[PDB]
Amino acid sequence: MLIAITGTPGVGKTTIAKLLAEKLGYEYVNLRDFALEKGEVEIDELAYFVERNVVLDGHLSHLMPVDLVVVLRAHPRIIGERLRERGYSKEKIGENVEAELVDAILIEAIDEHENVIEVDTTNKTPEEIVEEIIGLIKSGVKRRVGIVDWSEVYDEIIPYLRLGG
Amino acid sequence: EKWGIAHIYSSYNNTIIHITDITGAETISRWSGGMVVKADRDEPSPYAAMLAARRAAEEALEKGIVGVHIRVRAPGGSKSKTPGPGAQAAIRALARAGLKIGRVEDVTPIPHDGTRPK
Ligand SMILES: Nc1ncnc2c1ncn2[C@@H]1O[C@H](COP(=O)(O)OP(=O)(O)O)[C@@H](O)[C@H]1O
Ligand SMILES: [Mg+2]
Repeated sequence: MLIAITGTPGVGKTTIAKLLAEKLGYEYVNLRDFALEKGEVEIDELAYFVERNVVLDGHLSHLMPVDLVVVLRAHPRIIGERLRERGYSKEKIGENVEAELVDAILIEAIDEHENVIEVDTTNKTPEEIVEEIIGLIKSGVKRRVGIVDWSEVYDEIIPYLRLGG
Repeated sequence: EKWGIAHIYSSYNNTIIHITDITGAETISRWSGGMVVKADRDEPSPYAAMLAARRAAEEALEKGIVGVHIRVRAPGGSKSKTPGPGAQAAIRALARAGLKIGRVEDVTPIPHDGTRPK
């Protein structure tokens, strides 16, 4: 079983994927490292090279030929706070917060794959989240999408958005 | 001769029209598909986008805005890259409601940091 863990930068892909590999007893693989060590990166090339029981970590993981995609979501304010913590520029932060707001990755994943499970991480510990994913795979559910609408929180993410004229 | 900026976002679930002043600091109007339609399933509809935009435009006109420049966020898939009719429908609804349309710029956000494609 090949599971992609994808979502906006800062959403918790790495945290959740590592914990998931541990709890399911699968192997954890970070996509960046993999791409570098197998030699800008070409997506077709990467897709060949990926192609075990693997939790695959990256925001490009949904463009790879996996068995299941897990799209992690988070309130775009959380994305903003985390990307400020990383030291991203104001514009890069705004761009990513907006990407989360408009479901950019989700839209990509549903376009690429049939089995897409969307998970809202908001106000959850990594443990609660991994157990949620597990309960779903075990259920087993192949597809769940359309479970967050961040337009509903729009006023709260305004300070992070690229609004200046 | 007061001009604003219409920020238009088309998402998987909804459409947002946020009109600000020229600086972007002052909010003139903020409307979503979810504010104008009763049913969750109609929130993504381009008809909902059109009605939301109509309300935003009417508010902006009442507040003295003559025209809007547009900044559009319209994400589309990686395989087929299709934004859908919604963002453009909202723009058209802004025009028909009586706003002049200024510069139109596509700011559709690209999530990045990690691997960087070419
Ligand atoms: N469920 C969670 N609860 C609290 N903090 C989290 C959670 N998931 C991730 N984090 C924190 O958010 C930050 C970004 O997580 P990370 O896994 O690097 O995101 P990504 O891999 O999506 O870029 C990390 O410092 C991590 O400790
Ligand atoms: Mg990570």
